[PDB]
Amino acid sequence: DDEFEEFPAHVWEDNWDDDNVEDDFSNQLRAELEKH
Amino acid sequence: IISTHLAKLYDNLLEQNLIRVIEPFSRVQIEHISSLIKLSKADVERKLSQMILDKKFHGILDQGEGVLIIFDEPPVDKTYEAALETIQNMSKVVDSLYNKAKKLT
Amino acid sequence: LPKNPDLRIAQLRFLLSLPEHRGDAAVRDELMAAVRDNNMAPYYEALCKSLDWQIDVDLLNKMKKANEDELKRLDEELEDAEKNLGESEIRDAMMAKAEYLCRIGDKEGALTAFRKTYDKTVALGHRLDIVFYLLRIGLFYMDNDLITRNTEKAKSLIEEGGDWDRRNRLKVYQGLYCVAIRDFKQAAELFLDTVSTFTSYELMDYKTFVTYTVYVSMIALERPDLREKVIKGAEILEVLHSLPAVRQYLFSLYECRYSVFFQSLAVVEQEMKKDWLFAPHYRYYVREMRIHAYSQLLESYRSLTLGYMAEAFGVGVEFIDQELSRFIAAGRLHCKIDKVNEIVETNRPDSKNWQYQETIKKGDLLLNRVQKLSRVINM
Amino acid sequence: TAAAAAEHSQRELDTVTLEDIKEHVKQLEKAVSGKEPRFVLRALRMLPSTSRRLNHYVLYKAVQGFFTSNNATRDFLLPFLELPEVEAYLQLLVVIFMMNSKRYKEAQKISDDLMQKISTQNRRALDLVAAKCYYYHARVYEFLDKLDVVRSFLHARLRTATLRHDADGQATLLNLLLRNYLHYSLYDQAEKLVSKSVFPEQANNNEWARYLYYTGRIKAIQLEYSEARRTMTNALRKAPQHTAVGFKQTVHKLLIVVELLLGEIPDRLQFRQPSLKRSLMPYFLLTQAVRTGNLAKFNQVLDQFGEKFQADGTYTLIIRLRHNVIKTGVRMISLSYSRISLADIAQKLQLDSPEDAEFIVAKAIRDGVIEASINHEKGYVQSKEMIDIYSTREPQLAFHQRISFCLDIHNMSVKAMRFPP
Amino acid sequence: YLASLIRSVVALHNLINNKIANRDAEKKEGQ
Repeated sequence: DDEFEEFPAHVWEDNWDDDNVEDDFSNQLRAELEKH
Repeated sequence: IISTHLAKLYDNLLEQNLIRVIEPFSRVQIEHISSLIKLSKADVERKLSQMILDKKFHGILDQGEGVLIIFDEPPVDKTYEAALETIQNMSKVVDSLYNKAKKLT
Repeated sequence: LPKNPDLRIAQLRFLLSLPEHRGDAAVRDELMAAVRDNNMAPYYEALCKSLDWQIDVDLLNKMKKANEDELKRLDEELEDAEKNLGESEIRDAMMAKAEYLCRIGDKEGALTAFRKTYDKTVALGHRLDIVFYLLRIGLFYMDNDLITRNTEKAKSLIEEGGDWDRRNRLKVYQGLYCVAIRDFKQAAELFLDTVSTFTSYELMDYKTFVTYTVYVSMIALERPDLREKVIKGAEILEVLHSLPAVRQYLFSLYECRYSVFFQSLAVVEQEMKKDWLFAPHYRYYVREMRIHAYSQLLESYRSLTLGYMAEAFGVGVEFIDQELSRFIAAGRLHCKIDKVNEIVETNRPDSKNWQYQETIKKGDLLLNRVQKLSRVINM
Repeated sequence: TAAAAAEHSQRELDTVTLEDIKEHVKQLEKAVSGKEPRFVLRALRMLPSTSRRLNHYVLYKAVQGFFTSNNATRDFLLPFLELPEVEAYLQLLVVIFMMNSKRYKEAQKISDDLMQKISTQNRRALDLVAAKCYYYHARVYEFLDKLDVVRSFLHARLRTATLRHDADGQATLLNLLLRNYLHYSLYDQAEKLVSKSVFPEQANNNEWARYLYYTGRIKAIQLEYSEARRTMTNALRKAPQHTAVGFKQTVHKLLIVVELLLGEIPDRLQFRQPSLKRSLMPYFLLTQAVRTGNLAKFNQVLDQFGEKFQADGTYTLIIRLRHNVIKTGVRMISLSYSRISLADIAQKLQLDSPEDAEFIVAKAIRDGVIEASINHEKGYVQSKEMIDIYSTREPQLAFHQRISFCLDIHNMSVKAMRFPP
Repeated sequence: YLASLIRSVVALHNLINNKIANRDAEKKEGQ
């Protein structure tokens, strides 16, 4: 088919939230219960 | 061997009594139901939540004013179902038409 | 089948190759013991190079000399077999040579020897055994390309002809690979299909297999199927009787005792992050289980208050609000917060509403395809 | 002599390519002789492949052996190589090979010869070849780096090709003219021309994609974000799949920017795409920074990747970014809440004051990105009382648009149904 | 809407068949 030579040129399905950096849920829960 | 069966019987009887006492209503106070059934508010609330989640009767709780909105859910419209599977069939037919045309022309 | 290679070695190596865990020295003792027993010079060298460890030159040289002696003996036996013995014993000698190369850990040498052995051999059973060796090596080295190539090969061999046992073992290998590549749905399917007849003891122990099946099944199965095929699963219950934590975790989720469920989820995250196969999936698994618990609790409510959510989940209202906001924003929950008078309304779409939205989406896809077809062809 | 064997194989390939050129030429004769002023499109469909496979000796032998009907115009081809449509198509191949050789001066001389010839011959079945020549001449002047007289000349050619009710030529001229205006940053004039012109509703898919891309660029820089985004998504859909990597990359970049401006988040699948991962990685960093809402990360990524930002062109849009970074923050705050208070909004968005948060939510109302009310008597932003949208005319309108589209597809198909006898 | 979608798909299939038949006929006539 026609081509646009005019314009110069994991194995999963990742998700946006995955890259977010946060503490491990175990540590989060430990903190929550310590302050609760 | 006896405790497990008796507990299961207790749960079944509680379910049946809840159904019987909740049938003559459309919006009740969990407090009123608990008073009718002679149990505790927390236990009746948890049992009702489990029943609703398992789809034993058509109702949704509300832990605010303390209500159990029971009703009848309209049957799922089968027309949209059949339409969706027909849409899938036509999508794969369009795939076949691609395989024909884009490769023979 | 034999543990050649033994995936316990990969387990220990990966566990060592992690922060805040290097130097425990129990992993070091066990790994060094196994390496010395199996005389793995290439693997020892690779580990030391990658992880910057000291080298005990004395034992390294001793076991290298032993390895060279064994390799020369195997080559001499193969030469004798070729000179005098027939193709059957030539294939047997090649099989033994590949076994020994895998035992010492010669990745590329073992691969080449196995390729030659497979090309020469014609027996269906021996071909299955060779491809299973290839798959086990592929899992050992976490090479997705080789793993999938050999998986396709083994499936083709089974289709051409195979028996019940090798079919089950292929099922288990497929489940392991799916767990590796985050196909938890297919992993649950395969593990639950093959749980009653687990035989691949070379990959793990039955208890580890059952724990993997429980985790995967719970993350991949709805409430009805979970109850039918796990809570009411004979073998799963039998093994969970010996495993007192996984039983707690699964039954907490099922019976909706959510505080215990969150505690169990924390411990399971820690165990699964320590694990080697699930290692690049613990964050995703915990996120999915948090969403699962929130959805299960909100499935039977229309207006749930953050106070009650915090009480049920054994957490604070601030934490519940944060998590609910994040998940609602990501679109993984049907519920709207109301902070002035702390409440969570449940805006679940009616059956007809959801059917209409699904029709709109599917029709948009199909209509885009149809437009592409029409505009491409009419010109 | 491996060189001799390779030369003989190359000459066999040359014979095959000459036979292909003969096939295309005879298709041109069939088209002109018969009705259906087409099949020139069939001949051109292999034009990219033929141009790629062209060779110096191939073209030299072609010019030597052809153009025998009349005229001595081969004197303009033989020294540099050392009919109504056939001359145009062979000559177009010649100029394409000259461009491949990169000799822009005689490339433009020969192109001007083409252009005079086509202007002289006022035929109707030559319009497609004329459009291809126009595109390649715009390209040769781009390579020469002039792109100055192209504006005026292609403008006149567009006037002629719209006075004549042509579609392919109109689309090609409009695309090239808009490209010139953009390359020279004449966005105002481009907007005026697109507003006062009409794109041929039935035009080649590639030209449609180009026109949507350019129009989306105009709208984005013109403060029409919704229109820019929808047009750009449509352009991406129209674009080819297994080619046009550069065009797809540019469309993806600008679409990602315009989405971020609208206040949404691009799909991670775009970035995950192997053909676009490395190219779009800077925009992946930008998307991560905006989603995190971290001004420090935004600034450091901007400083790091300013180079690509002139390479493509987004600075005004990239500060409008910061604007819509705070806009996206407020949009999500209103999306995952129903009755949040102004103090809570300020706390969650790190805004200095509740009054500032109030101004920001009012501007969110401007942009329509929260579709929510507010009450300052008690100080909280109520949301629109969500309605079960099936007992209303929205489903009727959606189904009406889709039904009309389906009827139009059926009509166009049953009209394109053709019988050659 | 579902009815119209099916009708359009059928029409496109018919047009594809017609294009294939026309090209086959012209090719055979030429050769």
